[PDB]
Amino acid sequence: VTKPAEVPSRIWTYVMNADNAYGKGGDFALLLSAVIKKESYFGDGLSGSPSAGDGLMQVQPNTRNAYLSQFSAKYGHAYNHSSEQDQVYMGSLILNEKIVRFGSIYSGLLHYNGGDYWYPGATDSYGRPILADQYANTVYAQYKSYGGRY
Ligand SMILES: CC(=O)N[C@@H]1[C@@H](O)[C@H](O[C@@H]2O[C@H](CO)[C@@H](O)[C@H](O)[C@H]2NC(C)=O)[C@@H](CO)O[C@H]1O
Ligand SMILES: CC(=O)N[C@@H]1[C@@H](O)[C@H](O[C@@H]2O[C@H](CO)[C@@H](O)[C@H](O)[C@H]2NC(C)=O)[C@@H](CO)O[C@H]1O
Repeated sequence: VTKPAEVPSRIWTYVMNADNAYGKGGDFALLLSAVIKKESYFGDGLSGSPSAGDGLMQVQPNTRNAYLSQFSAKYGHAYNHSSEQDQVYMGSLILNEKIVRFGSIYSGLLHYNGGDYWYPGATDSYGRPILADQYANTVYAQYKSYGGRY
């Protein structure tokens, strides 16, 4: 498992630390890279969007709020939204939780993006349509393009 050429150095460190926290041997870091690419384009695709303030993994305010105590338990410090490493840790925690609970990567991605109760036509906290199925397909492909085994 090596860094994909297109993934910026700073991002790779973030996702690799997150991977170490879950004991995933570099593979989760590949999945998180794909997630971050889609969500924020490594931080270059944030401006212009109403969800810009939501950071690298685009975790929505009410979702961040829901997982605050769990984040602190997992990582030993309070979630700091100004920290990019924390943004990645928070996104990783939520994504891991969906994958473990729903039983697969594809489904974890789908429900990461749409919530547990996503249906076609459902909108986000900004009123934008959530295309959770398409999100999952393209992010799963990218994870595989990066060399993801599972
Ligand atoms: C066609 C395509 O891949 N377009 C990308 C946009 O989807 C993308 O926006 C992000 O999309 C996610 C759903 O796929 C949203 O959860 C997320 O909020 C949204 N990010 C922002 C900042 O609005 C943009 C930005 O990364 O990149 C396009 O390539
Ligand atoms: C990564 C991210 O932030 N995804 C968002 C989903 O969490 C989110 O779903 C809603 O999350 C709330 C807090 O966890 C829940 O109270 C609520 O049940 C849940 N809604 C559904 C339909 O599952 C969605 C929609 O708000 O936005 C995503 O971007």
